[PDB]
Amino acid sequence: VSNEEKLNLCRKYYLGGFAFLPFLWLVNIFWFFREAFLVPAYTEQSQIKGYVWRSAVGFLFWVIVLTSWITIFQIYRPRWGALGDYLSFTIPLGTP
Amino acid sequence: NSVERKIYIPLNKTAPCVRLLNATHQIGCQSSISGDTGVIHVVEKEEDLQWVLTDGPNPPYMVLLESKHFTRDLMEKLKGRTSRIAGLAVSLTKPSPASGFSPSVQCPNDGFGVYSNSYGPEFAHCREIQWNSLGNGLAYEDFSFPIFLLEDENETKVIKQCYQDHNLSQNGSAPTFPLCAMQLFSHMHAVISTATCMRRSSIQSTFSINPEIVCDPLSDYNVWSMLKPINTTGTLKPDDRVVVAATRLDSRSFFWNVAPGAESAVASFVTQLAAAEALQKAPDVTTLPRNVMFVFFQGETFDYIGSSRMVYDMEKGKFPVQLENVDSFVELGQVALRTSLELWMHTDPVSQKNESVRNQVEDLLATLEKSGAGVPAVILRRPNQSQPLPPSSLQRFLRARNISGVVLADHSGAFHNKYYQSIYDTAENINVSYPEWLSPEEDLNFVTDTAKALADVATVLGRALYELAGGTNFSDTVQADPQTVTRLLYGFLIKANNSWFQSILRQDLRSYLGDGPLQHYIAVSSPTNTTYVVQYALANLTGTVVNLTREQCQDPSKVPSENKDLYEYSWVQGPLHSNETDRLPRCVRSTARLARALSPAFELSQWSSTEYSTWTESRWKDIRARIFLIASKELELITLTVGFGILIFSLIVTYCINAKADVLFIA
Amino acid sequence: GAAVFFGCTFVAFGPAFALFLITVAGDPLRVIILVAGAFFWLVSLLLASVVWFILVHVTDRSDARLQYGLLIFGAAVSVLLQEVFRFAYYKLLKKADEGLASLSEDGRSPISIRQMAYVSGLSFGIISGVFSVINILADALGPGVVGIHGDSPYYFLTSAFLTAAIILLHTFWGVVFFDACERRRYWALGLVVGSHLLTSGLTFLNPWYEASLLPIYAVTVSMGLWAFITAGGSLRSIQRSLL
Amino acid sequence: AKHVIMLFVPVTLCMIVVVATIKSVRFYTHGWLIMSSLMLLFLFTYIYLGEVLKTYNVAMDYPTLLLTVWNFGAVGMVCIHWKGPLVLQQAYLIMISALMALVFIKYLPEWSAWVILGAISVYDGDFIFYSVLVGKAAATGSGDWNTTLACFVAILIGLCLTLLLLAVFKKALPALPISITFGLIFYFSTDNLVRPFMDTLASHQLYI
Ligand SMILES: *[C@@H]1O[C@H](CO)[C@@H](O[C@@H]2O[C@H](CO)[C@@H](O[C@@H]3O[C@H](CO[C@@H]4O[C@H](CO)[C@@H](O)[C@H](O)[C@@H]4O)[C@@H](O)[C@H](O[C@@H]4O[C@H](CO)[C@@H](O)[C@H](O)[C@@H]4O)[C@@H]3O)[C@H](O)[C@H]2NC(C)=O)[C@H](O)[C@H]1NC(C)=O
Ligand SMILES: *[C@@H]1O[C@H](CO)[C@@H](O[C@@H]2O[C@H](CO)[C@@H](O)[C@H](O)[C@H]2NC(C)=O)[C@H](O)[C@H]1NC(C)=O
Ligand SMILES: *[C@@H]1O[C@H](CO)[C@@H](O[C@@H]2O[C@H](CO)[C@@H](O)[C@H](O)[C@H]2NC(C)=O)[C@H](O)[C@H]1NC(C)=O
Ligand SMILES: *[C@@H]1O[C@H](CO)[C@@H](O[C@@H]2O[C@H](CO)[C@@H](O)[C@H](O)[C@H]2NC(C)=O)[C@H](O)[C@H]1NC(C)=O
Ligand SMILES: *[C@@H]1O[C@H](CO)[C@@H](O[C@@H]2O[C@H](CO)[C@@H](O)[C@H](O)[C@H]2NC(C)=O)[C@H](O)[C@H]1NC(C)=O
Ligand SMILES: *[C@@H]1O[C@H](CO)[C@@H](O[C@@H]2O[C@H](CO)[C@@H](O)[C@H](O)[C@H]2NC(C)=O)[C@H](O)[C@H]1NC(C)=O
Ligand SMILES: CC(C)CCC[C@@H](C)[C@H]1CC[C@H]2[C@@H]3CC=C4C[C@@H](O)CC[C@]4(C)[C@H]3CC[C@]12C
Ligand SMILES: CC(C)CCC[C@@H](C)[C@H]1CC[C@H]2[C@@H]3CC=C4C[C@@H](O)CC[C@]4(C)[C@H]3CC[C@]12C
Ligand SMILES: CC(C)CCC[C@@H](C)[C@H]1CC[C@H]2[C@@H]3CC=C4C[C@@H](O)CC[C@]4(C)[C@H]3CC[C@]12C
Ligand SMILES: *[C@@H]1O[C@H](CO)[C@@H](O)[C@H](O)[C@H]1NC(C)=O
Ligand SMILES: *[C@@H]1O[C@H](CO)[C@@H](O)[C@H](O)[C@H]1NC(C)=O
Ligand SMILES: *[C@@H]1O[C@H](CO)[C@@H](O)[C@H](O)[C@H]1NC(C)=O
Ligand SMILES: *[C@@H]1O[C@H](CO)[C@@H](O)[C@H](O)[C@H]1NC(C)=O
Ligand SMILES: *[C@@H]1O[C@H](CO)[C@@H](O)[C@H](O)[C@H]1NC(C)=O
Ligand SMILES: *[C@@H]1O[C@H](CO)[C@@H](O)[C@H](O)[C@H]1NC(C)=O
Repeated sequence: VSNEEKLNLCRKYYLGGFAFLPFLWLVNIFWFFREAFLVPAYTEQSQIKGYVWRSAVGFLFWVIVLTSWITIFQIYRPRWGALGDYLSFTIPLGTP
Repeated sequence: NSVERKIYIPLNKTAPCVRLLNATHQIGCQSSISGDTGVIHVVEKEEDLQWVLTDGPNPPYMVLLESKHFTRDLMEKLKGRTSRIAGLAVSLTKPSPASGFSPSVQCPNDGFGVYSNSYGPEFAHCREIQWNSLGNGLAYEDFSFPIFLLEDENETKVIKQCYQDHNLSQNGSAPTFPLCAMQLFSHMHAVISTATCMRRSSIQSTFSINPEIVCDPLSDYNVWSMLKPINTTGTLKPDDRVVVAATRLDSRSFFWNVAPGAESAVASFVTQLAAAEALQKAPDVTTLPRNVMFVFFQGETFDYIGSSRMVYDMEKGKFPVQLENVDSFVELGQVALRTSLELWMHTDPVSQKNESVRNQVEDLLATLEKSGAGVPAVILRRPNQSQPLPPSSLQRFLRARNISGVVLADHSGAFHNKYYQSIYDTAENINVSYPEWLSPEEDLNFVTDTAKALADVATVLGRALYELAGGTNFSDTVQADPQTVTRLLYGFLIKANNSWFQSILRQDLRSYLGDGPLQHYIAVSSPTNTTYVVQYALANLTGTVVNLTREQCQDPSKVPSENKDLYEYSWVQGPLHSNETDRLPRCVRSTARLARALSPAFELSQWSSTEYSTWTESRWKDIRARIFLIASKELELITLTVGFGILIFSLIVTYCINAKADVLFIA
Repeated sequence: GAAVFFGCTFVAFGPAFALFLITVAGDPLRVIILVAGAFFWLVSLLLASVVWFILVHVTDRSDARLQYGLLIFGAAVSVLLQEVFRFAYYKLLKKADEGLASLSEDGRSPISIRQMAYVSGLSFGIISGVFSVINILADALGPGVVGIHGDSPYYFLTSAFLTAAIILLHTFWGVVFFDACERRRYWALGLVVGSHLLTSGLTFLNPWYEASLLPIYAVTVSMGLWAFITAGGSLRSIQRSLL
Repeated sequence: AKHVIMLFVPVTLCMIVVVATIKSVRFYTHGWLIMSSLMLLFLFTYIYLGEVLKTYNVAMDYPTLLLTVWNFGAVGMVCIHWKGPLVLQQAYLIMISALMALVFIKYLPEWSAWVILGAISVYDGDFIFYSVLVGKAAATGSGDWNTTLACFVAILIGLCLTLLLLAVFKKALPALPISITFGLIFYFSTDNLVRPFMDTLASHQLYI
């Protein structure tokens, strides 16, 4: 697969992650690594070298936000009232 | 599988400690998910709790108590130390505790009567008389560990024998680490209160598929009838007068479905059913100037479920007998013991500050004593000290109307019942015991002294109701018989699968009559055993039989007589025609209707309410218990070390052999 | 607990997972040999269980001693059927040797007969160990151990070691069986099936864990040494292989 | 050779996801291709992730499981119907077959499933069938892993004999019924016939 189709891949493929899709960015930074940071055999690598730099800080941005919501919910679940219960998808049975 | 037969032993006759919930609190017991495992340690003296509380090598124990040690102070010492106790099993005692045992509170149904700081302030939290004087409050404490009851003695012998085989400590040393243990499963799906639980079960029932309901309203039906039939599709006229006779129908205990309720429940509605069939046999009963309604409220322990419901439907115009129509109210409390043939007449003192109501109550007590003077075995007394009213169903009607009412009971001060709302409140409490050389068919028809006492109580009550309806000519004809009383006592208290309870029910309902006695707990299963048995027993004792085919009995609309509005019909089984299986079924033209008993806090859906008995029950799944052996942590660490050692050794030897597969193998 | 479960699983499926992971999983041809061997073992077990079903429903279940003798005879005929279908799978590997290799192949050997013997024995071992230990491993997840009715507490660990011994014995039996079948030394053909009879007959002494598990590993060490010398190695082959 | 192993690792990892669901959850006791997959990637994920959390009794909220289904179904939609890696293309066909397998084991009645499969094979994508067939052996009866793993091996021999038949009969093969004929028999050949002969050996602690 040529560099033109790879550039047409990894710009729309990055552009999809702005619709709340961090797993797209995860398989992005997991997939173009040994083909963008191992072999220096491309003049058309500088877009692909930059996009995974633009995608690495984008994904781990969500890893802060998601676990900082998960912990702040699981700790402050019973201390909140029914507000901590209307937005609960599953509810554990015996524990409050 | 055949290996878990070598590991576990089930326990088959158990009764758990089930969590219930209030608006502001919860009561009961709960395990974790997947049980609580602990080493068995029996307790046969109060010195043995050194081994559990302080001197235990194997900390999360599981104590086994005789039920005569199941005290309040012992429960305080166990609830104050819960990191070392996960479980409890309680074995029943046949020489019942002569100190008495009542797990209910010191003053039942306190915040739901009439007496408040606005109405009856000197009588309010029963400051004058503590009614349940022995009550230690133990059945209203929350607990963090399972408490099961061992109904059998042989299971107790099995568990104690395994304790003697394994868990002993010799010569002041450690127990040998293959030890016996026991596991108790009761994971209640509910939490802090009924507001939380009802909301949390309302969201799961609405906003999602697979409704995960966790709580359940305690609900049942109020069985009620009339002496003379009424329309049931409208109401009565504003000048009609009925005389309500009333009696609770249920009980409970500390444990889940063991609700024997002999002195507190069974004797009272047995003598009222006898009063009903005595009054029905009057020769002038069609032309009475008033009417008589019998009612058997259910839910009365849990803060007057059926009584408050009957009042609320009676004032919201949804009941054919309105609250204008109630002339007099004769409640029937506990009447089984009667320590010196005395029968006390409890009235309300606060509503007698109105003068005309006071004169009506004085006329009521004069009527009671006039109708009771004809019986030489009942001595009617009234309390000298002007003291309040016992916890009964008149304390819901008096929240609305100030009807002229009286509560008959056998106690002036505290309860004579040593086992109020207890497991011990069985047939042996009221001296109901049959001789041992008789067939269990003649045990149905054998007459006890308790039956002959309750027959005299029912004779007094029936003649009282006959005079209250203005009967005034045939008073000696009204008399109950000990035969129906002893058949009802044997039916409820000893064996429910009678030859007489079978011949009064429909064909569909014979699954309700089990082997033992009926337990009297208001369950969520909305008609109960006891509700049907009382309904069809009242339907026999008041109704008559008619010639109708069964298809006519399903719908009597085609018959010019036999109205559908006034009466109600049932195709019941017959008696057994001998030498074959030939029931001879027939219709009954009775009036034993049912009414809904579910508190108006669950109809107005205001689940944090302070006057309508917000009691619910947790839902669960697979209450079970089992015993087994446990192994040391030394053996678990050794078996995991041997697993890792064999795995690492096999990988190293295979990787060494495969890498030298050239040299080691030649052709 | 889970500690006993993962301990006893690694005792049973320690060597078998080692051989399957290192040896067979790299070579994509051998997995078909593995599944075919396990298939013929299943057909063997079915054919024996038919006979035992026949005898248990003909003799009408009354006397328990005669049912025990029928259980012994059913285990014996199951052993005989395993050692018949091992010969059957040998003949199928010989038929699929020529019909695929050297007639549809240029090079005459993508796999020799020795590696086919090895993988066939490992296949019998894996499927027999799976049917022997997995139902016992499902009970190791419990909180309680064997011994309430006067049994031994060491039931799980001893069954794990028995399963591992049966796996290694089937692996060595397949190799020595096929090398006996080639050279037509029919006496060794009888010694493999006789040792199979002895290793499945000493499990009748089985609650006597002292001298009913040590002789099984004695037969396993003997069978491992004779399968090693039979495969081609020797003491001189070991003492000159440490370069 | 290599290609039969390319037909094992799909149909094996499909079964390990099904069997570990049956033995743990205990609840199952641009035209048409877009619409039938949106209600399969977003609705069956919302059920399967919803039910697997009810087992372990943890509390996940709507700001996460709505995000997690959106990060699974939409990436699964853009992987198949657009360009993605082959590994992630392969890993998604395993998951959608198991989700379509688990809806059949709950909804279909007692032993009608032994009729549907048979009729289909007689009258004759392939993953769903195998998955459903097993999971029926992974729940029925007592807890016995002998029937589940006998029907595991009995499918792969029907799979291998298909490609042995395809290497001589080149044109076309139904592939299903050889795995089904050995699969339908070897359920009813060990559930009631070998399960007695094992449990008596397991009683006296015997070995063969
Ligand atoms: C739902 O169901 C639960 C279960 O019963 C109900 O909970 C009960 O509510 C009662 C409300 O009156 C509680 O009674 C009060 O408890 C206070 C706490 O006392 C503590 O308890 C120990 C026990 O020995 C005492 O030694 C200590 O003093 C503790 O403080 C009592 O103080 C209180 O007694 C009062 O005394 C004053 C003195 O001036 C009087 O003026 C006053 O009238 C009152 O007698 C009273 O006993 C009860 O404890 C509580 N049960 C439990 C187990 O906690 C809920 O009320 C129900 N929800 C409803 C009805 O909405
Ligand atoms: C509770 O009932 C179970 C049956 O459901 C009893 O278990 C049986 O016990 C007998 C005698 O010990 C054995 O022969 C059976 O094999 C058992 N059946 C099983 C385990 O399924 C059990 O003994 C009873 N509990 C007690 C304490 O006796
Ligand atoms: C029932 O009778 C009592 C006793 O008279 C009534 O209580 C009195 O009510 C009046 C007016 O409501 C007030 O003076 C006091 O609340 C009471 N008087 C006293 C204590 O002297 C009560 O209102 C009657 N009705 C009901 C529905 O309870
Ligand atoms: C109350 O009625 C229920 C239902 O009719 C009885 O429950 C049955 O009990 C028998 C005896 O164990 C069982 O064989 C049935 O399966 C039970 N049926 C149901 C639907 O639970 C119950 O026994 C009755 N209570 C009493 C005290 O007799
Ligand atoms: C209530 O008692 C009756 C009479 O003993 C039981 O009816 C008999 O039950 C036995 C065994 O279940 C049957 O073989 C008979 O055919 C029954 N009918 C007769 C003798 O007329 C009935 O099963 C009992 N009910 C319960 C719930 O135990
Ligand atoms: C209530 O049940 C009793 C059961 O004894 C019925 O009494 C029997 O009735 C038949 C005919 O109705 C008589 O032949 C028997 O002699 C009666 N037995 C007695 C009195 O012990 C009674 O009929 C039933 N009542 C209704 C209204 O159904
Ligand atoms: C079930 C177990 C205990 C059976 C043991 C049988 C023993 C004693 C027999 C079986 C077959 C025998 C081997 C057969 C062939 C050879 C090759 C020969 O060049 C040296 C001896 C040697 C290596 C024999 C040694 C002894 C031997 C291993
Ligand atoms: C359970 C009670 C009632 C009966 C016990 C019977 C015992 C003593 C009998 C029955 C089965 C027998 C075994 C059957 C077969 C073999 C294989 C043979 O190569 C050596 C003897 C050996 C190992 C026998 C030893 C004795 C044995 C274990
Ligand atoms: C209670 C005492 C006095 C008598 C009984 C002791 C028994 C239970 C002990 C003593 C010797 C032990 C064995 C010693 C060695 C082995 C070999 C090992 O690979 C598996 C366990 C096994 C087989 C042990 C099992 C348990 C065992 C049989
Ligand atoms: C308890 O055991 C004794 C002794 O065998 C037996 O006679 C009795 O019937 C048993 N009772 C119960 C309720 O199991
Ligand atoms: C009351 O009884 C009469 C019969 O006299 C009947 O016609 C009517 O339907 C009944 N019900 C009412 C008025 O609700
Ligand atoms: C007393 O009760 C009667 C009837 O309920 C009522 O008419 C009268 O007004 C009451 N009197 C007082 C002072 O409450
Ligand atoms: C009646 O009751 C008394 C005490 O309640 C008791 O002693 C007596 O045994 C009972 N039975 C008879 C027949 O008197
Ligand atoms: C009995 O008294 C009532 C009271 O009114 C009366 O109506 C009736 O006629 C009397 N009985 C006879 C037989 O006269
Ligand atoms: C009783 O009913 C039957 C059937 O309905 C009828 O044939 C018979 O005449 C009736 N007898 C009387 C006395 O009413």
